[PDB]
Amino acid sequence: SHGGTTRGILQIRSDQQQSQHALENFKREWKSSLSGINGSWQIPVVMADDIKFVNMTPTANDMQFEKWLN
Amino acid sequence: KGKIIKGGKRFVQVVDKRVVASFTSRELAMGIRNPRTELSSSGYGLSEVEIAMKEFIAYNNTESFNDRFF
Amino acid sequence: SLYGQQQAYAEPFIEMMDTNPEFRDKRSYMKNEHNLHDVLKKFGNNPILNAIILTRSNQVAMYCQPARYSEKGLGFEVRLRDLDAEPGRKEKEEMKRIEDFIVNTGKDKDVDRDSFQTFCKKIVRDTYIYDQVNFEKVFNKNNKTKLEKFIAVDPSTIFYATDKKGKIIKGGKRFVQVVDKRVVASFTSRELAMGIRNPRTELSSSGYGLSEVEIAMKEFIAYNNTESFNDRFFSHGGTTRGILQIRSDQQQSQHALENFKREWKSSLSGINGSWQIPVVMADDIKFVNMTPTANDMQFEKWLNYLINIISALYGIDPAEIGFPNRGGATQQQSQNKGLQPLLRFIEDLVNRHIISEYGDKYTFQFVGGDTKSATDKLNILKLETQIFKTVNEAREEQGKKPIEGGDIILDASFLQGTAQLQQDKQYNDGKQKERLQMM
Repeated sequence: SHGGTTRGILQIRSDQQQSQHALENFKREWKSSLSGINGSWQIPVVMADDIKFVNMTPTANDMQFEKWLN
Repeated sequence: KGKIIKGGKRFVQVVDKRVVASFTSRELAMGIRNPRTELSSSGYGLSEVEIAMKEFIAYNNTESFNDRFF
Repeated sequence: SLYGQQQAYAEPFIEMMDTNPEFRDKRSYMKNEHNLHDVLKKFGNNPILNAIILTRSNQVAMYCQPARYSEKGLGFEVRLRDLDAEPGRKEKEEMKRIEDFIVNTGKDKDVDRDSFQTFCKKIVRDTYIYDQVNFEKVFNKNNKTKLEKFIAVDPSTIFYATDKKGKIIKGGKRFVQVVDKRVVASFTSRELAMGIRNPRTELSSSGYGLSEVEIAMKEFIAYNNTESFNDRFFSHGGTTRGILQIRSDQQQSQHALENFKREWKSSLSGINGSWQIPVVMADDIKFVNMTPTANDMQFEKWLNYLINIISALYGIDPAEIGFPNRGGATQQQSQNKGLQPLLRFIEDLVNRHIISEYGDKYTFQFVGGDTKSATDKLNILKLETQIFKTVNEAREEQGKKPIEGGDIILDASFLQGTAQLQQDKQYNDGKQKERLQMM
C-alpha cells in the first residue's frame, strides 16, 4: 500500500547527464523491444563506458516477523 | 414494457443478434446451478470461468513465458 | 434435420462459404483452420501419444473374448435385456450364434477379415486420436433386412453430408466419404455408424467431437522442441569442454602446431599414457571453461509438467508411461476413471448399432475384472440377511426360484425362536384334544 517496492537502480556513467528527450527516446526503445511478454527473453545492448545495477531489496521477499505474530 | 414474461412463450433463441424462435416454459427447460438473488443478474447463473478469468489469463501468459525460451 | 424435427436451431444458420456444398467440413475450435484432421495426423506419430494408445489398446485386448469360452469370467457376454427373465434353448442358441458372429465379425469365418480384438484396437486409436469412430455395415443383398458383415472405416475421410441448401440431411444417405477432396461414396445411417466420445453443443462444431490432441497441440509442440533442444547438444555442436590458451609474442606456424599435436597424441592420447603429465615452458597458460563441470538433462520439471497435464487430459495415470506424478503417490482408482468409461462407450456403441439388427430383447456387455465390487455387493447382502432379508426373498430378488425350507432369516437364535414357538404352539394346540374330550 506504500512505496519501497523497487528492485534496484540501473546506473549508467556518462560525462554529461543525458537530456530528458534522449532518456524519453531511450524509454520508448526499451518499451518497444522488451516490455511485456512480447520480447520478454530478448537481451538489449548498450555501449556506455560503465554500467552498474545496485540492489535496494533482496532477491526474494516474504512476510516479516512471522514468529512474533505466532 | 421490458419486463420478463411468465405466461406463454418465455425463452427465446438468438443467433447473430437476430431472434429466430421462442419457446413455452414446458417446451424448454432452464437449469441454473449457481443462482444469485441480486437484481443485476436477473436470475442468470454465475459461471466459475468469469470468477477465474484473471487466473486463467495469468496461467496462459505464464505458459507462454515458459515456452518462449524455445 | 441434424437430430430430427425440432423447433430450435442446433446447426449454423449461415453456412461456411469456402466449404463444398456437398458436405459440411470439420474445423478447429477457434475456426483458425478449416482443415483439422490433416494436422492431427502429424501428431498421430508422437511417442507419448502412441504410448498411451498402445497401453490402452493392450488393456482393452484382454477383455475382447467371449465369457462362456473362457475358463475365468473375464470377457464379454450377450444376455436377455431383463436379468430376471428366464433363458431358453432357442434364445440360448441365438445368443451363442450372435456371440460367434461378433467374434468373427461376420456370418462366416474369414481369415482375411478382422477379429474383434483388432477391431477394438483400431477403435481405441481412432477414439483417442480423432475422437471420431466409424464402421461400415454390409447388409445381405438377397435380404436388405439382415446383416452379413461389419468392418471399420477411417474417420478422417468421412464427413456429414448436406442438401442443396447446405443443411445436414436426415433421410436417406447421410454420411459421405471423401478422398483427395473428391466425393467417392455415401452411406445410409444404418449402413454406417458414427461414434462421438467428446460431443459439444455449440453450433460451430456442428456435432463433430473435440479431440484432446487439438487441446494439447501447444503442449505437444513444446515437448517436441524441448526434446530437440536436449538432443541437439549431441546431434549439433557446442560439446567443447574448454580452450587451452598459450601466450606467445608470435602465433606459432601451423607446421609447429601440427608437430605439437603429433607429440601430444603420441604421448597422451587414449588409454595409452592416460595418466601422464605433459610439460610446457611457455610464458603463461590458461584454460577457460566453456561448459560446466558435469552436464545433464535440462528442463526436466518442464517435461514432467507437460506430460502430466497431457496425461490428465486423457485420464491416464502418468506413472504408467514412466513419469512421476507431480502430486499424490510420489491403481484401481486410476483404472476406474481411465478404462471403464472407454469400455462402456464401446459397449453402448456396439450394442445400439449391432444388436438393434437382431432384436430389442438382447444386449451386449463386458464382464470380469471387478471382483472387489462384487465382493462388496455380496457383503451388503450377507450383512442384510442377518436381520432383514429372508433367504427366499433374496433368491427371488436376484432372478432365482425359492428353495423349500421356509423363508428363514439366517441367525442361529432366530431359528430357535421359531422352533420354540412351534414346539410350544403344538403343545398348546394339543390341548384342543382335551377340549374335545370333555364333549
